[PDB]
Amino acid sequence: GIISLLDEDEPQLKEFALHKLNAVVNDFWAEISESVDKIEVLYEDEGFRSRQFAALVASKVFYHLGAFEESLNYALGAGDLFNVNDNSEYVETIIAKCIDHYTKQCVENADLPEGEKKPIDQRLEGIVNKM
Amino acid sequence: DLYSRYKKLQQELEFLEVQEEYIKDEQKNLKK
Amino acid sequence: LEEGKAGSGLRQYYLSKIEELQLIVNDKSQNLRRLQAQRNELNAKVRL
Amino acid sequence: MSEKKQPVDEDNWDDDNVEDDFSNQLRAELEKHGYKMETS
Amino acid sequence: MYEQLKGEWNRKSPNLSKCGEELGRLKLVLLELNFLPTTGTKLTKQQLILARDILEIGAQWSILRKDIPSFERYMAQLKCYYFDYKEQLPESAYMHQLLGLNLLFLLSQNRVAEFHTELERLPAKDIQTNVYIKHPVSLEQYLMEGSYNKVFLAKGNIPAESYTFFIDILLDTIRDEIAGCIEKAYEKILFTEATRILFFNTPKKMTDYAKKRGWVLGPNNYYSFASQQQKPEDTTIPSTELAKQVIEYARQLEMIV
Amino acid sequence: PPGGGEQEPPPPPAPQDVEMKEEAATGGGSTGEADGKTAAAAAEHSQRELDTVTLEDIKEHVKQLEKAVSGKEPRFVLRALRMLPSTSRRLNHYVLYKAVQGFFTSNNATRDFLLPFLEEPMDTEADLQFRPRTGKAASTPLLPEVEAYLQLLVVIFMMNSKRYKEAQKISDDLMQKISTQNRRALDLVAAKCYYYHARVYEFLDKLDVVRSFLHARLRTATLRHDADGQATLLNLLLRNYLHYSLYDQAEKLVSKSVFPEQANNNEWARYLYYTGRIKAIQLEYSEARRTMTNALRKAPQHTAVGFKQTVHKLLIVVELLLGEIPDRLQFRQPSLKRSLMPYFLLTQAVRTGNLAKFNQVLDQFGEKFQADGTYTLIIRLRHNVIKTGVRMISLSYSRISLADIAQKLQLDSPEDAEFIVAKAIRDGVIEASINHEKGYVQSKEMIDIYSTREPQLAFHQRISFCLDIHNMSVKAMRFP
Repeated sequence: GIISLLDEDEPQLKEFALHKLNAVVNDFWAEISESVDKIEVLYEDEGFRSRQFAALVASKVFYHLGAFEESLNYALGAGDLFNVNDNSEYVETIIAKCIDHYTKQCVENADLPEGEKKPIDQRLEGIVNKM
Repeated sequence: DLYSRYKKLQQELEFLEVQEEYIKDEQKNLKK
Repeated sequence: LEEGKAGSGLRQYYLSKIEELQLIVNDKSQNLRRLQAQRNELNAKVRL
Repeated sequence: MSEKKQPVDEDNWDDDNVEDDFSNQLRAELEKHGYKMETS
Repeated sequence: MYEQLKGEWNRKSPNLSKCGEELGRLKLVLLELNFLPTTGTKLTKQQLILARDILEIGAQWSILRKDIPSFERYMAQLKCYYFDYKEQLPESAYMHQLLGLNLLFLLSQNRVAEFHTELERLPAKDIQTNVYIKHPVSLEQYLMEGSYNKVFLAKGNIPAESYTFFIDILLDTIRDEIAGCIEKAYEKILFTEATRILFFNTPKKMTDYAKKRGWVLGPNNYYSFASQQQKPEDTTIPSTELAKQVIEYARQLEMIV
Repeated sequence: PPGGGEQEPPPPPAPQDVEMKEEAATGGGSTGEADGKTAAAAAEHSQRELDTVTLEDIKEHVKQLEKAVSGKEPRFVLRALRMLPSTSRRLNHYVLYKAVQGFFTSNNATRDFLLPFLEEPMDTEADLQFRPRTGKAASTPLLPEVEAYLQLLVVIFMMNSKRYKEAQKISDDLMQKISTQNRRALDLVAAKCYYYHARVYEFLDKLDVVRSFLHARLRTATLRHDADGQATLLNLLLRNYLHYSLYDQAEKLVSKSVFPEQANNNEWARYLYYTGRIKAIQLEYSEARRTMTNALRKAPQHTAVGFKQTVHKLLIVVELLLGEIPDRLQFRQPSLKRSLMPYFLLTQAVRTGNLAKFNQVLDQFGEKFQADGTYTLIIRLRHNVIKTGVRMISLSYSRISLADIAQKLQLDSPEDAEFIVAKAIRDGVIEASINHEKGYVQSKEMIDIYSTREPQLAFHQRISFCLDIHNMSVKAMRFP
């Protein structure tokens, strides 16, 4: 019910409510599925300090809904608040798919030596060598 | 061992996909 | 945890990976021997 | 095979279809049902 | 801190400035600590008395100012504060009519499935007492069987404030159902059927439906056009999908060899 | 001692002998079938688990003095079982200690040594290789330990035993479930520990503490793959949120985890009960009663079981929310006598047009209606008091005058008879129609339900299910 707090248009009310999101996102799984439209926005809303810490709670709800590439791109957009983490059942699965996405990318890039390679994000290879 | 087990599962998996293929093919061609 | 951090990070990646790769090979050998005997019946027809 | 969903738990021998149809419609069925004719 | 408890509410509230100060009061309370764990600590239940009271007065201000999205916004957080896990919480006496505001509002926007699933939380206040909750459930009972007119007659009896922003939308979403019953292809009726079915001997409402819809009073006659469909049917035109439907029969018989 | 004490020597030893060889051959058989031919769904796993629901609860209730279940803890205090000699050493000890407990007195469990019967049996080199052995022989000593019901420093004996057993389950869940998949065993183990930990939180405060952990077990479920793990935990997670009489049901409407997709005829049966409870309260009546009907006819293979008394109790209400009513009490039970008398006398008044009798039923039997979790009937069944007869008339007659239907429905006014019939057709009670000119309520068209493509629709349903049995049978039949 704190999604109603996320409607209200001041900044310091937002992050306190979405500090409360990843506190109980493991207990209120599917209610946040309707708040997807609010977050996928707030992430596009650039001038606020509520975009990477919103990309955390975005990555949690697509993880429950099975949207795994959605959790993959948004844990990239979660920035350093995701990359600092090392121990959960959550984080080790989406970085395992990140290795899966990376090794199917690199073999695909090995198929075409004549330039034409893919633009590769650097946070995903930044956690490859971190691993 | 943890890498060598992983490739040996792949090689067998590639193999017994081929053997289920032609037996399903042979049983079709054997009915004629 | 010298190995306890290594068991859940870089071995649990492998242990979760080889699990279902065992389950499919456990599945296909059941499916293969079904296809074997079904070919064994029809070939026993035709040779007779 | 419990489900742990237990915790609480011709007279009328074959009558309940006929009983759900009619129950108390002056069951003697004569003093009005046969005695229309003095009203007509 | 301790900011404007009953400044412009108990006498009169035409102001929007204290609404911006209640916004500042929302900034003070939700920067005190939190409301999420609520482990023990009656001392941190002290501002929980305050935080619920200032959202009661925000709810009273929300319905007074004729605001639809914000009224359900504060009411949800009020309901979140009666969603307290560790609820010692001596009874704030505004709760039952506060629910009756929401219970009547959520009847009004035709959330009838949400209407009855909200009613679970009250053990005996529905029947024994509490006319504030007894009024919408007796109202919803009147919508059930055939009883349109008792709704429109028992409008003029409210224990609380007049519930005016709820009931006018509530009756308007009854009028279109009577309209949607009478907007059929049944062609013509007269003004006395407007009084019986629609309502109101000679109103401004007959001018309302004259300008919104048709239903124009001609020679003492309303003309409602035919809302009848055309039904272009061949129904052998499921010939491709029927020929398709046969194919996966023989496919699923074969192909596993 | 001369009356019952001479018949005290016969009850230990034969349950000490042949009931012991049950799980000795099964736990030996389940282990070797976990080693080779690991897909053992068609094995003794199921019926032994059908036994542990049924047999061992009624085989033993107390911890069985003279060393049948009180002897299990000095029996399995010393189990190394680690290497092939360490097994064959303990296979000699399976001969020795069972003979000593069959002859003489070992450590007698006088209902108090349960935590040193959880450390030292788990100690003395007890394996996680035999994690089905530790899983079964920790979940099975819950049952002498709960069903004593003395509850004096035993709630923590429950609490420690579950957290020991589930940390063993967690140690399986992270470390090397190599071709084993103990979830088949540990689903009902997670259930049976938390049927009574729910009962613990019935004697004391609320059980949302269970639900936060139960989300976490369902969070680690559904990610690996679903093999009954998501199925068993979903009915558990739904039950308290339905048991609480707060708002509580829009959480389940958004619960999009609707698929176990196969549930061995028993999870799926009561899963359809709980979701039928949900769709009935949010007014989706017609879909609710048909899945309540599906739930009723799915597990009747019981003996006066009581939840069959519950699903039969709700289904007659929701059809009284649709007008029709069948025969109900024709299968009277030793317990149905209490539950037939309200509801049969209820629908007795529903079929009639009487209301002062109907309110007399409410004052007579309101306490049972409040006990059954069906407060809500009085606000929703008074709707169908008028909707029963108007469906009955529109089924009987063909072209009725609305002036005549007012006296026949005792409506006491001919003018609102338009409105009820308008409510019937707009909500779709009858497919009839009103002529608003001279009182006609005329019925449908002529019956044309053979030459209008409708027999093909039902015939396609029966194709798509029957040959689907055929393909599922051929794959399931040939394992070797």
